[PDB]
Parts: sequence; C-alpha cells; structure tokens
Amino acid sequence: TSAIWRRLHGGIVHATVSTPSSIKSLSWHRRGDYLATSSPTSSSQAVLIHQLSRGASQSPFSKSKGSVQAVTFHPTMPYLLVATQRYVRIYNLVKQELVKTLLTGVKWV
Amino acid sequence: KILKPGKVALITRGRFAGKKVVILQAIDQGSKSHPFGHAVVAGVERYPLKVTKSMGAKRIARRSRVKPFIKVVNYNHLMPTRYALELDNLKGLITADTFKEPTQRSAARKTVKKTFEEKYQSGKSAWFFTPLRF
Amino acid sequence: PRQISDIKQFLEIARRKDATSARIKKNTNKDVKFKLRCSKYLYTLVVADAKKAEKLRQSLPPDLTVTEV
Amino acid sequence: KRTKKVGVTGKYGVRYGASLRRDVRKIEVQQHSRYQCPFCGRNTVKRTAAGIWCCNGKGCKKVLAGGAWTVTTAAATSARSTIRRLREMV
Amino acid sequence: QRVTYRRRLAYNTRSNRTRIIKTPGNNIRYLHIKKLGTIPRCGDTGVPLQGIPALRPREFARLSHNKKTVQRAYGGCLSANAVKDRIVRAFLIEEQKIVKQKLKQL
Amino acid sequence: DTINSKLALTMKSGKYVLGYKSTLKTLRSGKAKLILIAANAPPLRKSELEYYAMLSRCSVHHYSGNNIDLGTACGKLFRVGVLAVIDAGDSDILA
RNA sequence: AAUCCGGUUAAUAUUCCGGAACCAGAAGGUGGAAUCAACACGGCAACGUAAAUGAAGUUGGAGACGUCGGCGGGAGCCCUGGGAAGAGUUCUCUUUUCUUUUUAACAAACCACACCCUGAAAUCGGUUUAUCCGGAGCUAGGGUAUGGUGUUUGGAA
Repeated sequence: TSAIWRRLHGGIVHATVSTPSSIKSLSWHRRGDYLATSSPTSSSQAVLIHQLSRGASQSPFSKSKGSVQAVTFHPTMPYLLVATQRYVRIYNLVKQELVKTLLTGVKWV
Repeated sequence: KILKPGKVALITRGRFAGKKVVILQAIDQGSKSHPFGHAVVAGVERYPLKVTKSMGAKRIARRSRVKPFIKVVNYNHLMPTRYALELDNLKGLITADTFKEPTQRSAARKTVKKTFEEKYQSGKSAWFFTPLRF
Repeated sequence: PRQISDIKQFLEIARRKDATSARIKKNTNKDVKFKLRCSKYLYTLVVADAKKAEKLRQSLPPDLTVTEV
Repeated sequence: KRTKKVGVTGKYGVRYGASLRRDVRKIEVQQHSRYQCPFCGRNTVKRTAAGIWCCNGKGCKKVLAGGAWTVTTAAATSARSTIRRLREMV
Repeated sequence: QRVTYRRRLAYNTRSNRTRIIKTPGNNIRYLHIKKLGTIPRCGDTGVPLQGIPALRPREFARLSHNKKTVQRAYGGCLSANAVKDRIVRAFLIEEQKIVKQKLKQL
Repeated sequence: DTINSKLALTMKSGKYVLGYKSTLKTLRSGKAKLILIAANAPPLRKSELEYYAMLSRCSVHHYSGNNIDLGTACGKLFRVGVLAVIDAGDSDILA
C-alpha cells in the first residue's frame, strides 16, 4: 500500500488477490516482495508471481509443460523451484530461463 | 439424458479406448477444471480371462481377477450403450475431491476392483466383463 | 563427447573404475575445463569459478592421472 | 476468355486436325472437370487414371470404379436400371 | 574450393547422397549421408502415424518400445480416428446382430 | 415435398441444430425430438445416430435428398448431413 | 548396420598416427523400474513418460520408387559493413587494394501443412504466387505430433 488486486470480527484485510483458478500452493520470497501462487488445474497460467511493492501480478512462464503441483523459492538465490507432476524444474527469474530439470523417476510429485 | 449414473458406455478416445465403463456420475453442466460435458467413469482395464469346467480353483481365481480404472472422460469421447450396470457400493464414492486426493483415487480404484470381483463371480453383467473385439 | 554440469557427478565418474585419465584445460577467459577419459566417453565439466576449480582438483582421487594443458 | 473455340485443346496448337482436336476437347473437358462425390457430396472427385476416380475430400477418401473420361457412363446407368428392375421382379 | 566423392561411386544416385561441410582445417568436403527416414503409415487410412519418429527400418530397432508405439489399442498401427471407427463399428454391428438374432429366434 | 414444406416451416417457427456435433449434444441431453439424416450420410454415422436416437427415444427420418439437397431444403448455402429438431413450432413435422 | 577431424610418407589413407565416436553380436554383473491390487502411470483428447512380461497364429508398416512446374526453409558458395594481422601501391589520389579471419562426425538440451479440445459460422468467412477449405464443424482460442544440413554447449582450440 494477471491476477486482479482489490483494496468482520477484527477483519483487518489489506489486499485481496483474485485468480482464475483455485490456488493450491503458496510460497514467499526471502525479501517478502514476491509471492508464488500455484494451481494444478490451469495450464497457461498455472503459477503466478505477485510483486507486492509494485502491487502487480504476472505469469513468468510463456509455455508450461505438465501440471504444476507445488512451487517454492530458492533460499540463497531468486531461482523458483517448480514441482510439476513428474519433473522438478529450476527457473532463473532475473534472466527468465530454465537452469536445471530434475528427473524424479516419479509418477506423481 | 441417456448418460446417467449407472449406464454402461464405451470409450473411443485415449489410452482406455475400446473399454467398457459404467457412468459413476455425470457432470453434463461442466466444471472449471473441465470446461465441457465430462463424466467420471469406472471401467475394466484388463478383462478377466475365459474359464472352463476344468482347471483348479487356483487357476480359475487367477484368471478371474480384474484390473479396473477410474477416469474423467468427455461425452464426445464416450459412446453410450443400452446396457446398464448398478450397485449401491459404487454410488457417490467418486467426486472431484477424490481425484485431487490421490489416496482417495487409489482407494476408490481398489473399491471398484473389489466390487467388480463380487459382480464377476456372481455372474452379473457378463457382457460388461466380456472384452469387445475390434 | 558428453558434458557434465554437476561437480559431484564428475567425481563419481572419476571414482568409477572406467576412468583412465584426466585433463585440466585453462582457457583464455579464466574458465577451466575438467575432462575425464572413460572407456566410452570423454566427460567434460566446465568450471568458470577459480575457487571451485582447485578444490575440485584436490578433490580428484590421487590414483587418477591428472594432466596439465 | 482467351480462346474462342479450341479451349483446352489450345495446348495442341494447329496440329492433328480440327475435328480430332474437337473430339479431344469434349473428352478432355469431361476427363478433367471436378465431379460431385456420391458419398460425401463435396465437389472433390478427380481422375487418377482411366476408370479410377478418387475423392480428395477429408474423411471420405473414396475411390471409384467408373468410366474412362467421366465418372458414370450411359451404358452403366442404363444397365444398373435394368438390373434393379430385374432384381425387383425376381 | 571444389570437392570430390569420398567413395569410389560416381554417378549421384539415391544412395550416393552428399553434403557440404567446412572442416576445422578450413576445407570444403563431402559427407555422405543416408536417405531420410519414414514415419510409419497407418494400416487403414494410410496416413502417417502421430507420435513416432522418421527412421530407417533397421534404425527403428534402437528405440525403446514406447518410442515406436502409442499407448492406445493398435497404437503404432492405426491412427486415432481409424481406431475410433473400428471401436464404434464393432459395437454397432454387434448390436445389430443381437437385434437380428432376437427377431429371427421367434 | 410435404416433408420439405414441414422442414421449411420448422426452421421459421421452431428450434433446431444443424450438424453432427450439435445433433449429438441434443440427443445426449434428450432435448432432441426428431432427427433428419441425409441420404448420402456415412453408413457408420447413420447407424450411430440411430443408436443414439433409440437410446433417447427420438424419431428418425432418412431424408431422401443428399446433404446438398438437405441444406437447400434448410434454406442455407452449405450442405448439411444431419440436423435435429427440438421444437417444430407452427409446423407439425414431429407427428 | 555402423567414422569423423587434424596430422603423417619419396610413393598409402574416411585404412596408418593422435584424438574423438559409432554399429552388430554375446554373456552374465551393477544401479534403477514393475509385481501378494500378477504384468507401470499421467492427459477430456491428440498423446506423453527411463523402464513398463507377451508364445503359436494372423495382420499392418517401413524397405519402396514417375515426370514437370513454380513457392518456401536450410547448408555451402557468392556478395557485403566494421575490427585486427601482414602484404601490394603511393609524381599525385585512395581511412584502400589484396590476403588471413576456420570448426567435422558424434553427444545433449532446445525449437510450428497434419491431429485434438472448447465453440457453432450467411451481412459467409479463412486463404496461396498459383482457389482451395468449412454444419463430415470454418474463423478464432488453447493444445498434441513431426524436429535438422537450425540455435545453444560438449568435441574444441
């Protein structure tokens, strides 16, 4: 003070974020500026990155392969860990590309 | 209204093509996750083998085992069929919550497996348990 | 030839008995290439960091034959 | 309209005689004209070889046994009518 | 720079296929290449099959089973629409013969 | 000719769908009452539609003309292989 | 079925030398995968995944195919703007004239006419150089497949 922002027994609500799909996983960046929200149902916009300082939401992925199960932030670097159904993909966000892909050998992560 | 919970149908698209399924519950209105007229079905992935007067109870039971599957299928990919299969054990056990919950998906699959065991052993829906030759 | 992007993979393949020799190649851009001659493939690891370079070089097993540029 | 009389047989120039080019003109127009498919209704039937008429319509792809230059001949149509008459009286 | 055939076969034929390369020694050279592979055709409609590469016949033997097949009935033999027509036609004609059996048994 | 007239009145008064997939939806939902199938329709498609109709207790009429004639009888400038009549309105084609 | 580059002799090289691969066959071994719900899961689907038993029999595909015409893509070549090394020219003129500026097989990752999904189209639209296409589902939207003589890296400086 993509996804739209909107600004009760002590209901001190600050900023409601509405997304097209039911979000399944939530993750926080170390600096508290980025929120990662993932939904497995959607595809094109399965995961959304929300910048609180800019008060905006965006989809950092042009084309997503596989349904996204969960997401988290790297604890030493801005890399985003995307746990899809079968793979785990490492994405570098500052340069917007794919670093590594982990072959879990798992039918469902 | 030819697709109702308890109607036998055929799948023509996907991995389980040519398999006979029973409509567990119809979502003709559609859903946010499936924006079409889909319906959850339970089918027979591996049909039981034919049995004879001979062979011991061990071999007959070994050949009578059935492997089921559960799947959300589009109406356009389902082929409706006049035969109907109903049992109270398979009413309302499946839902969207079951598909999201994988342990419930496996539990429902095992329940469908068992239910097909008593049904096959009792000799009901012999056509449904007979594989279709195409 | 095969490219290895993981240092511990390079050590593991070096530990494997099929490893025969190793080459350290120092390029003009201060990037080192650790190459490992196996029975079937020349496994190459491109280390752009100096400090990771020599800790890896001392990490290599003493029995393995390591050779200068 | 570029040619007045020869039409498709303008590719033959001045050769082979006017009458022979005339007879070829009737047959070549029949041989190359597109025909309505009796199975899919599309105007997609074309001649692959003399007597073979194949439809390029998507999903139909039917191949036909027919006349050399036209899909159906008068003799075939006349006898199909008689054969239908004979089977009905039998 | 002009090039020569690397083999003793003159006469560019369907098996004497060549390609121009620049070698690390700054030489223009031919590389002799094989004929292109073929995606398997469908058994009913004859169209190429979807999900399978274009290899030479002996070259298919080096792929794993899933790379040469599609996880469906007749996968790697028939197209999806061909399989669907097989399924519907089988079921409908079986229904027809059941009805005719009912009609003629009485 | 009378069937053509009833069809023409139906498309001005009642409700309909023109085409294979719209036909299947109406048969599936059970809202379809009568089913027009062109003479030149694929034999597999006709039998599948007839099976659909007898599941959903809908009447079937095998239009004598081909899909071009059926489209012309519909008054539209494309050939139509199959249509479904949900309501005839002023027309009495259902009976 | 499957081999590339550089080097080497007085005379041999895809054959020798150095380096780097590849094919077929064979045996068991190691690691992983399936299996007491015997012979794996996911995707509405096209189909995907590192695996994922299949005898006799039958069937299908590939191998495997004319000729001509333009169109589009790639590679090499040609051409070209700067930089850098030498060399030619220089009464005069010419920030120039010329030469050298290279990257193989192989290995990995990456990459959109057919097909699928929703949706139902006439005030008919889409569209090629070339008029074909659509209620047998156009346009549009989102997907799947095909995938190097392409890009990025290893080879490899």
